[PDB]
Amino acid sequence: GDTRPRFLWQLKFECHFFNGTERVRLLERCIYNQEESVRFDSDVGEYRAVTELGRPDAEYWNSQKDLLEQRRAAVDTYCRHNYGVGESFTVQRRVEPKVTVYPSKTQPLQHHNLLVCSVSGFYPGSIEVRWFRNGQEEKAGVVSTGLIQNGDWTFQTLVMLETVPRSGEVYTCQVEHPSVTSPLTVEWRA
Amino acid sequence: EPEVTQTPSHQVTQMGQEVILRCVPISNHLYFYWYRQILGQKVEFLVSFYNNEISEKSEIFDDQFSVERPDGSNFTLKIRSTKLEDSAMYFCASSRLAGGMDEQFFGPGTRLTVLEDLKNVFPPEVAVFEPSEAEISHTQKATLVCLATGFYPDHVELSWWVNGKEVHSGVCTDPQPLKEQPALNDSRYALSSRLRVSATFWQNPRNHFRCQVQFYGLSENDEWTQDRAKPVTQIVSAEAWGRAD
Amino acid sequence: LNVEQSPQSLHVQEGDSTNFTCSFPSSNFYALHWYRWETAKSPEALFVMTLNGDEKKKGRISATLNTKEGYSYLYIKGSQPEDSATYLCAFKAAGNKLTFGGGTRVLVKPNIQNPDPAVYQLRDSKSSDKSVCLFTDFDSQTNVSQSKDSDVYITDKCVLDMRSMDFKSNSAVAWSNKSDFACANAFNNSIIPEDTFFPS
Amino acid sequence: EEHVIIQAEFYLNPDQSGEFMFDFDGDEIFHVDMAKKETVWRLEEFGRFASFEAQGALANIAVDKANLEIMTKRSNYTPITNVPPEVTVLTNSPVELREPNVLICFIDKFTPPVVNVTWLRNGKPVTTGVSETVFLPREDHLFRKFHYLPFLPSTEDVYDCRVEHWGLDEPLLKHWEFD
Amino acid sequence: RFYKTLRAEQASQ
Ligand SMILES: *[C@@H]1O[C@H](CO)[C@@H](O)[C@H](O)[C@H]1NC(C)=O
Repeated sequence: GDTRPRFLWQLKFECHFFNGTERVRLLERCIYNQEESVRFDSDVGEYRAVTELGRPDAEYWNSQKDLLEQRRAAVDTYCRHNYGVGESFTVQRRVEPKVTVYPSKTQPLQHHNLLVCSVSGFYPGSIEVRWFRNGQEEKAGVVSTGLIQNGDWTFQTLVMLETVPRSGEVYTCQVEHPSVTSPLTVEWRA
Repeated sequence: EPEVTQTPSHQVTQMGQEVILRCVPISNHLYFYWYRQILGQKVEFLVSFYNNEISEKSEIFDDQFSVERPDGSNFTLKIRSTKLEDSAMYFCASSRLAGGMDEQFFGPGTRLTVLEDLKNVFPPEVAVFEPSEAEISHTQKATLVCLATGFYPDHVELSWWVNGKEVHSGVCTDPQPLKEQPALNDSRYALSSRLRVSATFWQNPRNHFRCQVQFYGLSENDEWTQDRAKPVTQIVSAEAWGRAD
Repeated sequence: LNVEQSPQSLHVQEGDSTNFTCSFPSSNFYALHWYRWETAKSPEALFVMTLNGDEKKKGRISATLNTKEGYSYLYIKGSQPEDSATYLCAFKAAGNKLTFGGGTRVLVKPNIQNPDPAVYQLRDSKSSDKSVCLFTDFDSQTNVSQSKDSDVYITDKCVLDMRSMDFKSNSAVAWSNKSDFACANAFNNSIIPEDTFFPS
Repeated sequence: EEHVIIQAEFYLNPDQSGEFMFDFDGDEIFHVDMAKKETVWRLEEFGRFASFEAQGALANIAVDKANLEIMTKRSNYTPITNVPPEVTVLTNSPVELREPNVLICFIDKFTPPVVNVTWLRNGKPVTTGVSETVFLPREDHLFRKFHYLPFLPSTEDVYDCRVEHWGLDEPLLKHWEFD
Repeated sequence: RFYKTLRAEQASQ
């Protein structure tokens, strides 16, 4: 491909929020070729060198009292501000999930079968998926693909249950998410 | 103590000509600026400059102006073709940090005056007026009055010199000069200044008093076809010795 | 994009407190600058305000900030004549460009202790026939008005500080091309005090 | 209860490529188009509820460009060690015939942030409906990227996602077909 | 309401 050597500079400003704007921590990070050289931590109060390369920068930036006092106040002027700007559409974002229950392969009764519960297009990522046989919860034989971030402010997950279905059985998938007041239920009859 | 310097103090140019405004921003500064203030108008932004590139510019800029960073000292603003409206105080500024969170250090300014024809330019006529004898007896003080008359445009820097050295104590000059013909638009100006000293100081005949007036006019390259003397950038003075009586 | 300051000009007596407003955008605030611009000198930064509600002090000059309402108040406690300058405020957004206000031109009227008003005649250093009239030592309350005639020239009152002997004087100069002009009828156009001394 | 907002920036040489973006818990809030000098909101809804001055980003990129030159010289021209991506192809929702869906290509755990991504319907490159995210940040300072392809599922049609990166000798090709 | 940029500073030379 392109044999030419590359030189990368990455800058990151992390705004860590604990119970809203109650506790805020700013993390100014300088990264050269994937290696973090120097950082500013609001908890520390001044620039500190991570690696040897960042040592002249931590020294110079700590000498500038303006920039230093500017950065200490940034937890309020920048972090706390930007939180309030987004809060209504970012923190308070609620998108209801589309729940669907289907068997992996059409299998006859009394034979081994895997049931799939698909929870898709929801925000935030915090979701509770529970399987029920006939009113009572089935904790054993459950397999989850994990939480998948779609990149378009939506999430998706697939939760499976190992079953040996019988005549009377009516399996149901229970989904708990902040978008809904009462848990979402989609049932599958054997 | 470091300062943003600008040369010259005042400048005269004929309409349509190209003007290069020179500035020496503080050596270690990362951001350089150009601002301008038209008489009875706000100080308006023109251009900001960082790492050999324009950061921010005005809508008016690019069509009418350009900037160059030649040496590691000078920074210049260029006016393509001067308009009558381009007559303003030109400020060169610079800030230390690249984050812009710091103050901007302003230059002294360059008063640019754009005229249709340079034929209206006139140097001042300086005259020193000796203190009154009535003042010497009554107040026990002596006021010397300087007078710079018949000058156009308002490109005058008055200064008082006592015993060959510049003085500031007991010195006051008019902030704005008066028009000699208030009806005319291109009217010549008149400016007055005062210098108050002790009666015994003026009474000492050894003491020398001179009023210096620096005028900013034409240069030797500018074409002059009129009968009268060329109104070039010159120093016109008037002096008076101490009078014992 | 738009910054306003009121008034454009302000006159205040020596020792009296003075305040002036600065109105700037209520959104996208980064910094608010205050500059002291003296005649013939370069505008010098007084304050660079970045935190809302944070008060700053630089001698007798105090500054407050309200980013939410879009206003800033500058206060000069017991104003001195040296404070006579144009005070400009500038709004800085995300960039580095400053959006300036109109600026409040502050003129500090001096306290004239023991005023001795008088009109004196000055002779030119080179000519005897050429002269000048000087209205001086009048208190700050007296104002000097312009001449009615186009041949007579009268300058506005100018404050001179004799730094040495600690003395402040108000003065006005008058001259005319037409010889039918004298000291007694020079400053008659203005409200001259009753104690004004005239020689011979 | 615990949220993180990240202002992630980068500048890369000799490519002369720079990107500025805001990240709320892994999702891009917005980014700045360097060429157009405009703010680009991830979801059009954001532009109705918030604003951003693009100059703040342009000023930061200028500094990043200068800082990169300083660090390049300081490291005695030490180049970046190439880290190859981990490509994964999935769908927006469960696949269902003749029902409009979206194919998602997730390029993850890579550096430098330079990638050539091609969606391939039946071996031929496709451009209709295709959308993409900018280079998203990672805690390990690597990059995340998403490529989208709106489509209608068919048994006849087959999709692929060719991904070129200097970290890998031969381009990663992740296949997708109905079953 | 505007999102704010935490302004980057130049490294030591
Ligand atoms: C992307 O494609 C171009 C053109 O074929 C090539 O020059 C470049 O090296 C490729 N980049 C990567 C990351 O493979």
